[PDB]
Amino acid sequence: TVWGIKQLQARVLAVERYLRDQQLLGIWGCSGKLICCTNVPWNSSWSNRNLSEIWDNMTWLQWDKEISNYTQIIYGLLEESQNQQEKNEQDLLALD
Amino acid sequence: AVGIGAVFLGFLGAAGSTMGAASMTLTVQARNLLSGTVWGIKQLQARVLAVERYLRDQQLLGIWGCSGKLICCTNVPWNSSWSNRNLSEIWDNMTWLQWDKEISNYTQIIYGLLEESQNQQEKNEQDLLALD
Amino acid sequence: AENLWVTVYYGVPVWKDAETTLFCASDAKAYETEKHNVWATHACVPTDPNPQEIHLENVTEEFNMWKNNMVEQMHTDIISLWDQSLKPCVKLTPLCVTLQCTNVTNNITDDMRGELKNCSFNMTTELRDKKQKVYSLFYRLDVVQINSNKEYRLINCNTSAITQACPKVSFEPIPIHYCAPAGFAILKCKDKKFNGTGPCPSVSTVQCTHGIKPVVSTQLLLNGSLAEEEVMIRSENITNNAKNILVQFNTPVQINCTRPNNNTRKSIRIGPGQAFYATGDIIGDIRQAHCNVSKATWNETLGKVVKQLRKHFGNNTIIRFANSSGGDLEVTTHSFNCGGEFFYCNTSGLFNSTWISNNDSITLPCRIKQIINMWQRIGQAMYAPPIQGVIRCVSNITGLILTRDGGSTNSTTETFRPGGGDMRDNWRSELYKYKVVKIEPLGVAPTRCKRRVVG
Amino acid sequence: DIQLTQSPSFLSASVGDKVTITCRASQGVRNELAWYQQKPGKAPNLLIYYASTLQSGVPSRFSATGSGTHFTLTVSSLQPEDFATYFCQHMSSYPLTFGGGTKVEIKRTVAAPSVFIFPPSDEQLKSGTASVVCLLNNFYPREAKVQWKVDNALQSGNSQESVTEQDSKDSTYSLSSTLTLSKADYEKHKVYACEVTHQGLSSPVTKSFNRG
Amino acid sequence: QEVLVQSGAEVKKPGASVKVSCRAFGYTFTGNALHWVRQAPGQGLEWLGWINPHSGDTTTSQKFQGRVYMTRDKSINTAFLDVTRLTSDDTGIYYCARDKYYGNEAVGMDVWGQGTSVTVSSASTKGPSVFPLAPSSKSTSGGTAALGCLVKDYFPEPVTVSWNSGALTSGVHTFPAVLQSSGLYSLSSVVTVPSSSLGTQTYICNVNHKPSNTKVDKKVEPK
Ligand SMILES: *[C@@H]1O[C@H](CO)[C@@H](O[C@@H]2O[C@H](CO)[C@@H](O[C@@H]3O[C@H](CO[C@H]4O[C@H](CO[C@H]5O[C@H](CO)[C@@H](O)[C@H](O)[C@@H]5O)[C@@H](O)[C@H](O[C@H]5O[C@H](CO)[C@@H](O)[C@H](O)[C@@H]5O)[C@@H]4O)[C@@H](O)[C@H](O[C@H]4O[C@H](CO)[C@@H](O)[C@H](O)[C@@H]4O)[C@@H]3O)[C@H](O)[C@H]2NC(C)=O)[C@H](O)[C@H]1NC(C)=O
Ligand SMILES: *[C@@H]1O[C@H](CO)[C@@H](O[C@@H]2O[C@H](CO)[C@@H](O[C@@H]3O[C@H](CO[C@H]4O[C@H](CO)[C@@H](O)[C@H](O)[C@@H]4O)[C@@H](O)[C@H](O[C@H]4O[C@H](CO)[C@@H](O)[C@H](O)[C@@H]4O)[C@@H]3O)[C@H](O)[C@H]2NC(C)=O)[C@H](O)[C@H]1NC(C)=O
Ligand SMILES: *[C@@H]1O[C@H](CO)[C@@H](O[C@@H]2O[C@H](CO)[C@@H](O[C@@H]3O[C@H](CO)[C@@H](O)[C@H](O[C@H]4O[C@H](CO)[C@@](*)(O)[C@H](O)[C@@H]4O)[C@@H]3O)[C@H](O)[C@H]2NC(C)=O)[C@H](O)[C@H]1NC(C)=O
Ligand SMILES: *[C@@H]1O[C@H](CO)[C@@H](O[C@@H]2O[C@H](CO)[C@@H](O[C@@H]3O[C@H](CO)[C@@H](O)[C@H](O)[C@@H]3O)[C@H](O)[C@H]2NC(C)=O)[C@H](O)[C@H]1NC(C)=O
Ligand SMILES: *[C@@H]1O[C@H](CO)[C@@H](O[C@@H]2O[C@H](CO)[C@@H](O[C@@H]3O[C@H](CO)[C@@H](O)[C@H](O)[C@@H]3O)[C@H](O)[C@H]2NC(C)=O)[C@H](O)[C@H]1NC(C)=O
Ligand SMILES: *[C@@H]1O[C@H](CO)[C@@H](O[C@@H]2O[C@H](CO)[C@@H](O)[C@H](O)[C@H]2NC(C)=O)[C@H](O)[C@H]1NC(C)=O
Ligand SMILES: *[C@@H]1O[C@H](CO)[C@@H](O[C@@H]2O[C@H](CO)[C@@H](O)[C@H](O)[C@H]2NC(C)=O)[C@H](O)[C@H]1NC(C)=O
Ligand SMILES: *[C@@H]1O[C@H](CO)[C@@H](O[C@@H]2O[C@H](CO)[C@@H](O)[C@H](O)[C@H]2NC(C)=O)[C@H](O)[C@H]1NC(C)=O
Ligand SMILES: *[C@@H]1O[C@H](CO)[C@@H](O[C@@H]2O[C@H](CO)[C@@H](O)[C@H](O)[C@H]2NC(C)=O)[C@H](O)[C@H]1NC(C)=O
Ligand SMILES: *[C@@H]1O[C@H](CO)[C@@H](O[C@@H]2O[C@H](CO)[C@@H](O)[C@H](O)[C@H]2NC(C)=O)[C@H](O)[C@H]1NC(C)=O
Ligand SMILES: *[C@@H]1O[C@H](CO)[C@@H](O[C@@H]2O[C@H](CO)[C@@H](O)[C@H](O)[C@H]2NC(C)=O)[C@H](O)[C@H]1NC(C)=O
Ligand SMILES: *[C@@H]1O[C@H](CO)[C@@H](O)[C@H](O)[C@H]1NC(C)=O
Ligand SMILES: *[C@@H]1O[C@H](CO)[C@@H](O)[C@H](O)[C@H]1NC(C)=O
Ligand SMILES: *[C@@H]1O[C@H](CO)[C@@H](O)[C@H](O)[C@H]1NC(C)=O
Ligand SMILES: *[C@@H]1O[C@H](CO)[C@@H](O)[C@H](O)[C@H]1NC(C)=O
Ligand SMILES: *[C@@H]1O[C@H](CO)[C@@H](O)[C@H](O)[C@H]1NC(C)=O
Ligand SMILES: *[C@@H]1O[C@H](CO)[C@@H](O)[C@H](O)[C@H]1NC(C)=O
Ligand SMILES: *[C@@H]1O[C@H](CO)[C@@H](O)[C@H](O)[C@H]1NC(C)=O
Ligand SMILES: *[C@@H]1O[C@H](CO)[C@@H](O)[C@H](O)[C@H]1NC(C)=O
Ligand SMILES: *[C@@H]1O[C@H](CO)[C@@H](O)[C@H](O)[C@H]1NC(C)=O
Ligand SMILES: *[C@@H]1O[C@H](CO)[C@@H](O)[C@H](O)[C@H]1NC(C)=O
Repeated sequence: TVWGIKQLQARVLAVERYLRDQQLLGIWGCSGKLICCTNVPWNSSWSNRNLSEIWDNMTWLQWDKEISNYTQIIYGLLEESQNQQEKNEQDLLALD
Repeated sequence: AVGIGAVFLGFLGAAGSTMGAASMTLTVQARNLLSGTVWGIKQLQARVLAVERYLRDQQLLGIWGCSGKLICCTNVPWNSSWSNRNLSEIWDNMTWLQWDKEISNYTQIIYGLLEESQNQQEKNEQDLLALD
Repeated sequence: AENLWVTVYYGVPVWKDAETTLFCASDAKAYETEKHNVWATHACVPTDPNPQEIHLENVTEEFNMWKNNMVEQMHTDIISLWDQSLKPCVKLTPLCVTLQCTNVTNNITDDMRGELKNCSFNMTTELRDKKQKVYSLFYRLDVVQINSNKEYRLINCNTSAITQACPKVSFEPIPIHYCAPAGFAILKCKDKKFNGTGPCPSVSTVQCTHGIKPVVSTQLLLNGSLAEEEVMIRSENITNNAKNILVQFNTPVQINCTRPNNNTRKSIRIGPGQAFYATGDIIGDIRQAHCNVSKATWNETLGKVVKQLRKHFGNNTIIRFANSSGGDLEVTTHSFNCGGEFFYCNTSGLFNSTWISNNDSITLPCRIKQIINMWQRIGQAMYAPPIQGVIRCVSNITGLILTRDGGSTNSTTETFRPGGGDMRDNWRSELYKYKVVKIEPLGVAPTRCKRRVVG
Repeated sequence: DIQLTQSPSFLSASVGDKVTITCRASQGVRNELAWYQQKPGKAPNLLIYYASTLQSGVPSRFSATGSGTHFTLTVSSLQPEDFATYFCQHMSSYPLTFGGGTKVEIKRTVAAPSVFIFPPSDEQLKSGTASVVCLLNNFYPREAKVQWKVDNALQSGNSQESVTEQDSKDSTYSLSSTLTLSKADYEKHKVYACEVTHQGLSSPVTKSFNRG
Repeated sequence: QEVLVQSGAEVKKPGASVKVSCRAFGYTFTGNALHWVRQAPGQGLEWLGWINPHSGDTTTSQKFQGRVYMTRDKSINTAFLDVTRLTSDDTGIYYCARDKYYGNEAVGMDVWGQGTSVTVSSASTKGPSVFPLAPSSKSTSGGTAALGCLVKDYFPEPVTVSWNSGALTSGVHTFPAVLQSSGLYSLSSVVTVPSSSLGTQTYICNVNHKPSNTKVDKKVEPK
């Protein structure tokens, strides 16, 4: 019966959107949600702002509008340069 | 010789490469595993099984002593009956496709020694060690 | 140390042959053709602008074009497409009235054997009372007499129901890319010489196949992908004279087909709501449809095939070509669609030759049928609505479907005839280089690594 | 840079011969060395890498040896398609360099050239230049000398030569020598002669004409 | 299947820049380092540099540093070579060549493009002047006579030469073009024929030059 199938396709994309973020959150050096750190230097070309000028003078909506141009670049430096080189380093360090 | 750095082979790139060489491309096959009226319902049922196949592997990857993806170690001795090959004879002389064809017979046995003997006995050991 | 320990790897290139549910893809301009959903492209996924082909170096995978399930999936898809496309269309149930027909207006001879008939009959109007004395123009293959004037009937009224194709949709074959869901992949064979069965040296993987137009035809494979270098000969069993022989061409054969009849579309109203599109009078001369093939191109193409046929039937052997044995009209003639009409051409002028070990056009008689029952389907009969004006089309002859006789006398000469029937063979000519695999990213391997003790 | 020296520069051999060509490096390059085949008008094809490993699809009659500063490539039995130029290349440090090439040509019986001289056309003379052409047809071996004489005065600097590649069928060469003069200088002399020296000739051959 | 296809021949004047392209088919473009190698006419092979198509990192031979530039566009599987501040010494055929790149180091160049001819000259396009090389009246009785066409002062290469529109091929030698001191090319095309055929069989050389779009048919007869 239709109209009941309208919400099914919505409830399928909701979990696809969740695991999409969870897969990205897992392949990075995080998995554990909420907050996590990384060993990637912040390139100055990505809107050179200050520490006290971002967390005490900017909203997340206003911030995402500026970094939207470099969001896709940063994502690449997190999955490849890190947990593929960091975990492989751990395989060499855990055998001894 | 001279070199200009690492290169990239793509999805299933190192399929014909040795297991040791193909272990560097683990984060590539993991990336494209999830990827983000009738005839429109045909793709829905496909996109449902895709995530069922993902959580199936993720549940197995979680109940074992791993959860953290890509690579992980275990405390299970490799039984010699499972095709006694050497360390330098597997990672530097065998592809993952050729390897899975031989170990396919013992894949289901190994899975049982990972979920039961380990994280059920290892985590229970941790409950006894964390109370003191 | 030296005693090994198992280690779990996630994301390993490990796949096994399997079957899954493939989805579609058909560009973004194909959706711009609109015209109230032509063919299929309505909720089909737009094709990836930059498709990727990862060449799997050192990888050798065995393909099987005759046991490939992508064909069995595509055939059932086009059939359901046909039924779904005729569901909201006008049903011609009250068209089985007695037809008092006569010859079309022309001037003899007695060998014209009519073909076109001028039929008059009663018809239901919008109202459920007063009748309607209207006339139409049907082909000889669509009607059949039954025993004052000479009395006919529709050829399907004694077989199954009948539905009229809506004039909004079109039968234009548009490129459709077949893609595999997440966790699955489609392998592509990249060798220039490959008979569809066996291990493939240069294998690459893709997510979506190339644009494959669903062209429904018999005997002559039209608008397909041309083969590389020398022409290819593919068959499930060469020794078996019961298995069809799919041929693939290197150079396309220019074929020209026309419908020399300026038809007129009479839109009689069988209300309320429904409306039937009859055939009015014909503007001009009474001519029959025909297809032209350049004798020069066809001579070279046939000589390239028989030289490849001798690689399987002896180096010094005589190969003779003969036309079809008999049966249904869809098997003995070159059935195809052009401009909405369904042509049925005589291929007795194409398969009339005899080749030993060592400037104009070939016209072929083409008939036209409107009421069809394709795919061996009984219960669903389609009335193709008439098309106004002369229809012209130029296509590419890219392959054949041949069958071999059993009369033998095997080591002497061999005779090949055009075949078909099963349209599943038509998909195999494009899906011969593709197969579905399952990804099993879980692979265990031993190494000198042990975990901790939470020290 | 590192210099690679190949020897010989031109090797003559018959179909069926076993031949070895040499590549020497000015510094040690370990085993990091490749061999290529190149034919006129075509890109090179890789034969050997790691100094001794055969590239996929290369015929087994090719082999190679060496390490350090001394490398060789051997063909166990030459076939007609193997007569070509061969290059060695090192990759041990920047910049990558190639050897000067070794051209392998087919031996055949000695054949003397047929010699023809062509005066300039009147059409060319109208435009202010005169070209005199001396043709040497179908000779072997390649070594030949062409000298131009104008009124018994030896010419230098006003001629250019072109030589064909060894003919694929008969294994001969052909050569053109072209003398270019202004119209004024051309008409200021009478006797134009080209003298050809080749070991297949019992005696040097002179072909000449008198202007007019 | 594994091939590199390069852009067509180019002519530029001294001091200008030329951009040549190379597109990879039949393999993963980003999986192998790519070399550029040039060959001056009649000379050997000279390495310019190489690029990693994955990262875009480059190393240039120091002779060309700051003059030759290597780039790539991954989406179209294509590499580009920019050669700037051109002089006549840069004339030659330019190849792209894939390295096997085992161990992520140079091993050998296993697939080569077809090459792109680049000519640097101040000459500007001109069709050849075609003059007869007339058969000697002293040609050997019952013997062999030689005749031909001088194809002089054209730019750039190439010309095509046929005899009798392709009906005469045996015994034809079309010499490699030579670059004259003037900066224009020249060659001769000769053919040997029976002396009995002089005057009885017509001989016409057909000389086509596409850059100037010229076609010449010159009848060559005894003077
Ligand atoms: C597709 O498949 C193909 C084929 O399966 C595959 O090609 C192989 O790729 C691998 C890389 O993954 C290549 O492996 C490298 O080989 C290097 C070669 O170096 C040594 O080679 C000399 C020859 O060794 C031969 O020896 C015998 C005869 O005796 C022969 O039978 C062998 O099988 C072997 O090929 C070797 O002699 C030489 O040694 C020098 O030093 C010694 C002293 O030690 C001296 O005596 C010698 O005279 C010489 O001066 C040379 O060292 C090898 O160097 C290289 O190893 C480096 O990397 C590893 C890490 O991987 C380091 O640990 C190591 O220390 C080195 O630094 C590496 O082993 C292999 O050659 C290819 N070809 C094959 C197998 O035929 C493709 O990669 C596949 N592609 C894909 C996409 O899957
Ligand atoms: C298939 O068969 C059907 C029959 O069912 C044919 O249809 C008939 O075609 C004929 C043509 O031959 C039609 O006959 C013509 O009818 C015209 C209608 O008259 C109108 O005008 C008058 C005033 O003049 C009005 O009073 C009247 O109400 C109409 O509005 C006539 O005008 C025609 O006359 C012409 O031809 C005759 C021929 O002798 C000349 O003498 C006249 O001078 C004049 O030029 C003509 O009589 C007939 O009406 C059609 N019937 C139907 C039901 O449509 C199809 O043509 C046929 N088709 C094929 C392909 O075979
Ligand atoms: C309307 O249709 C009728 C058909 O009945 C048609 O009349 C027919 O014409 C043909 C010729 O056009 C006649 O056939 C002839 O038969 C005799 C033998 O009895 C032959 O000798 C004739 O040959 C001559 O005509 C040929 C025509 O192509 C020439 O090519 C040839 O060289 C000869 O000169 C010819 O075959 C037939 O007998 C008549 N039929 C009747 C019943 O009269 C009529 O022409 C058509 N008219 C229109 C306007 O369409
Ligand atoms: C029937 O076969 C003919 C060839 O005999 C097909 O014509 C060819 O169609 C292709 C594309 O379908 C053309 O390729 C194009 O090349 C240009 C060159 O610049 C390029 O810009 C385009 O992107 C495209 O690749 C090809 O030129 C054309 N042949 C000729 C001679 O022009 C025809 O499409 C076939 N008809 C079918 C399959 O219905
Ligand atoms: C099927 O139809 C196509 C076109 O509908 C035919 O191709 C056409 O062939 C003719 C030659 O008979 C071409 O005509 C002329 O060619 C000359 C060059 O010699 C030129 O000077 C004219 O201007 C004109 O082009 C015509 O262009 C060409 N049409 C197309 C679209 O290419 C084909 O021959 C037909 N096949 C058969 C078997 O009849
Ligand atoms: C269309 O229907 C009419 C009826 O209105 C038919 O006319 C009758 O035909 C029968 C024989 O078929 C005669 O006996 C009657 O006298 C006719 N007139 C009436 C009933 O009023 C007409 O023949 C039908 N036309 C067809 C079937 O083509
Ligand atoms: C429906 O009608 C068609 C046409 O009249 C029938 O087809 C005939 O089948 C018989 C079989 O014995 C053949 O001999 C005839 O030649 C066929 N006719 C044509 C025109 O092809 C068909 O059999 C009928 N179906 C029934 C009565 O169920
Ligand atoms: C398709 O081609 C393959 C070759 O790759 C054929 O396999 C060979 O078949 C011949 C006989 O036809 C055998 O002698 C060989 O031993 C086969 N080789 C292998 C590797 O199996 C295959 O038979 C061809 N298929 C058809 C239907 O002709
Ligand atoms: C297809 O073409 C053939 C040959 O052109 C046709 O065979 C002809 O049949 C008629 C009788 O119907 C004979 O009078 C002719 O002599 C036959 N021609 C030849 C060359 O023998 C055939 O009828 C056509 N139609 C079909 C459906 O096959
Ligand atoms: C196949 O083609 C041949 C011609 O190559 C046709 O032969 C005809 O034979 C009849 C008598 O048997 C002659 O009257 C004709 O003149 C022949 N044709 C020609 C063009 O000369 C043969 O009929 C053809 N077969 C079919 C089935 O059409
Ligand atoms: C087929 O016949 C129709 C008319 O029955 C033709 O349509 C006419 O086309 C011309 C110009 O092409 C227009 O000026 C007329 O107004 C049209 N008539 C009608 C009634 O709309 C049509 O052109 C014919 N087809 C061909 C190919 O000639
Ligand atoms: C930082 O951004 C610039 C672009 O402005 C880029 O060239 C540079 O490579 C970036 N830094 C790193 C480490 O990639
Ligand atoms: C950034 O903030 C720090 C405060 O920790 C301050 O010392 C520094 O001067 C600031 N820089 C600029 C450019 O405002
Ligand atoms: C992002 O890029 C667009 C064009 O690519 C540019 O117009 C815009 O200014 C950029 N965003 C910021 C914050 O500079
Ligand atoms: C190893 O495999 C053998 C079967 O060959 C089995 O009997 C044995 O129990 C296995 N080892 C362990 C520790 O279970
Ligand atoms: C296994 O490999 C090791 C190398 O670490 C070697 O010492 C040992 O001899 C090998 N054993 C066999 C049976 O090849
Ligand atoms: C796996 O088991 C089957 C039968 O159970 C046997 O035929 C096969 O040889 C086994 N695999 C290996 C690699 O021995
Ligand atoms: C129709 O034409 C055919 C042609 O042979 C003829 O046999 C038949 O008698 C004609 N019938 C009528 C009613 O015109
Ligand atoms: C093919 O057919 C022959 C005889 O018709 C039969 O013997 C054979 O088993 C079939 N299958 C093959 C050759 O794979
Ligand atoms: C083409 O067929 C004709 C007869 O239709 C024949 O004379 C000719 O030899 C054929 N062409 C070739 C190349 O054999
Ligand atoms: C048939 O003979 C031809 C030479 O006429 C040869 O090239 C071909 O390989 C042979 N095919 C076989 C023996 O199957």
